[PDB]
Amino acid sequence: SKKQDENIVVNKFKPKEPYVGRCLLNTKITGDDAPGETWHMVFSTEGEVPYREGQSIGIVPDGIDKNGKPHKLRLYSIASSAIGDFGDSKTVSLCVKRLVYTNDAGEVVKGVCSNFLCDLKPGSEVKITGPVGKEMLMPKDPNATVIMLGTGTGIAPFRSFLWKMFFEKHEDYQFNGLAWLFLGVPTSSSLLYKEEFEKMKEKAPENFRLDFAVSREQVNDKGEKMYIQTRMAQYAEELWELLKKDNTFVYMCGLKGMEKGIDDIMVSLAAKDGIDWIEYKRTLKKAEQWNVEVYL
Amino acid sequence: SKKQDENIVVNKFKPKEPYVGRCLLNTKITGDDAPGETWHMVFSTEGEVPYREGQSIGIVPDGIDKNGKPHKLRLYSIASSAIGDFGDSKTVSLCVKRLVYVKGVCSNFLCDLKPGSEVKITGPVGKEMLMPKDPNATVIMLGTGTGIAPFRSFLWKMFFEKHEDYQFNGLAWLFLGVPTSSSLLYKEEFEKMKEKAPENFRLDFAVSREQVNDKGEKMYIQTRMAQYAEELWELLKKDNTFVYMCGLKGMEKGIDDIMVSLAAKDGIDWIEYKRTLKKAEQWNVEVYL
Amino acid sequence: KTEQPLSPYTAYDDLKPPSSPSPTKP
Ligand SMILES: Cc1cc2nc3c(=O)[nH]c(=O)nc-3n(C[C@H](O)[C@H](O)[C@H](O)COP(=O)(O)OP(=O)(O)OC[C@H]3O[C@@H](n4cnc5c(N)ncnc54)[C@H](O)[C@@H]3O)c2cc1C
Ligand SMILES: Cc1cc2nc3c(=O)[nH]c(=O)nc-3n(C[C@H](O)[C@H](O)[C@H](O)COP(=O)(O)OP(=O)(O)OC[C@H]3O[C@@H](n4cnc5c(N)ncnc54)[C@H](O)[C@@H]3O)c2cc1C
Repeated sequence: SKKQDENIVVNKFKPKEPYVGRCLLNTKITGDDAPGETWHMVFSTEGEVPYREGQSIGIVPDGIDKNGKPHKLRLYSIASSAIGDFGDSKTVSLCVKRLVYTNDAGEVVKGVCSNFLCDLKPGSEVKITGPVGKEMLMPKDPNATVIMLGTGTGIAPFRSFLWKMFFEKHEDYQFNGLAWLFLGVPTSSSLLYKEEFEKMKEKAPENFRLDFAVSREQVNDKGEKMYIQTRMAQYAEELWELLKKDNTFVYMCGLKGMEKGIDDIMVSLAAKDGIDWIEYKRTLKKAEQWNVEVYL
Repeated sequence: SKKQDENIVVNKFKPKEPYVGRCLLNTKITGDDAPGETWHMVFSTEGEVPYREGQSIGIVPDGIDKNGKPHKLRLYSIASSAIGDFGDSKTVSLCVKRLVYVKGVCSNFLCDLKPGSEVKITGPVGKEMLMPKDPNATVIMLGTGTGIAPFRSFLWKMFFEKHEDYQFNGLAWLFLGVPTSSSLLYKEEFEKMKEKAPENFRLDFAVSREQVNDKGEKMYIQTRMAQYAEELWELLKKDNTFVYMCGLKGMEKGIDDIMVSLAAKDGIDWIEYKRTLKKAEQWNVEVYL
Repeated sequence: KTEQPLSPYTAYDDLKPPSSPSPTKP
């Protein structure tokens, strides 16, 4: 197999009978001036949730909805590697964006689960379900080229991937390929886990490439906003050549819509090489080389 | 003082109003085959407990004494460096051996702690086991069992961390005495340090039930030290050599015995020489139980 | 099989946590 799916597990816990964990730590990781708030939280699992890199867990926020029923679960990409941020395999971490926005009528909408999570305090209980998913599992090839394209909280599965690849010691996995992370955020105050990625860059300079795309601050030579695709375009030649290799796996995670901008740049890249990107993407997708997990 | 006591903090929290931390992790570090159990645990401190290498913290175990009052605090050498295992200055770690002699109250309470549970912390406590200020000093550490704790704290700052104001470039020599190989606390960390700083760190283990000297005698800590008699004595004659001893009360005896032999060669009386070292802050002892 | 770990962070290359579980803000 091309992905690390050895004895994968899903749905050990269901919303009917969730696993009840406890918040150990909860930290706001964005600057006070960022457009929105993003928090990194660590939950105890007693090692009962058998998740792996790339999977998500469901969270059933406390309370009840308008029709007196428990809230439906919301999915969150796991931000920690399989062994957790403590390295003891007894925790799971999430990277949560507090959903708050004002509509056209001037009404403020506060997302139920995201605010519940960002409001959690050490010691409080949290209902967990899962693990969930297999679409974003890591490549099995330890020498593969792994291109990670994320926006906002989309960084989560990539933080999971990268901790295993560059910080952990495993008997059956020693990464020696090329990992390239592109992370798009609106402001520098919205950068997530930069300190961690910089450490990885210093530990493995030849196996890890790191590029941030701060859209409301940075611009390319022509003065265009630096969206993730805009940064990618600055490495058009390098990226296109990598995309033609069978050992190159691309992953995309984040807010739905980021997909359109990336297609635009890819359509141009392929075209210059006389290739139809739409068709090429289908090929990559079937070959398990184009993995997408975007959400509204 | 010759030790790192600048802006030192002691007794910020008292048993009357302890700091309430939370257990982040608790793992048994002794092998299943070891005769006893020793656990490494980490508590969150929100950075409210400004301790430093060599200090201890008190723990008021949950429960009541025979009169229904709170338990008296028990002291534990901090096993983590000042910035903690996670380098954010927001955690503290302990190395605790489960005591049975009846079940020891605090040691068993601590080893039973589960992630998420609260723990009452007092301190920081102590100034006796602080590190030398001289970054090029020779630091000899002699420990038995959990006595390894303050030395783990020392060594993490010396070899696992980068500090603009502190770059250790002297000689750190650790001697650790334990009963079995399955009781060699933090073995992997020390071996990593030796691989990282081969010229600044020396490491010697003394496993009493598995090793013996050329004379067939059990390899206690003093038995291993005796194999470096000449080297150690030469180091003990230098003004930049600081010795630290920590562990179970009684480990001092065997060490003095081999020392008398050392000093004897130079027409020196060990007991009095050790006293001059102690008063010069070069012989620091913290033994318990 | 490999011997049981006698240290708490043997899961990491450097034998210590690689970063804080309370990430630093930008
Ligand atoms: C695979 C996956 C991974 C995810 N990972 C993360 C992550 O790592 N970090 C993170 O912060 N978030 C993540 N999310 C988003 C998360 O699941 C929640 O959708 C988000 O936090 C908003 O939740 P809420 O409960 O706070 O908002 P809500 O109270 O549910 O309100 C969300 C709004 O969505 C709008 N609406 C439109 N479409 C839908 C729909 N399909 N279902 C319900 N309402 C809809 C409504 O206007 C509603 O007010 C992920 C989603 C998926 C599917
Ligand atoms: C500065 C300092 C640092 C310390 N550091 C550590 C450390 O890093 N790790 C660690 O595990 N411990 C350490 N200790 C020991 C710790 O303080 C406790 O004494 C130990 O854990 C026993 O506690 P307990 O509450 O479980 O036992 P208790 O319930 O208090 O019972 C132990 C008491 O029994 C009495 N005594 C009677 N019979 C016996 C017997 N058969 N054996 C022994 N004592 C007997 C003694 O008064 C002893 O204090 C340290 C002590 C000091 C003073």
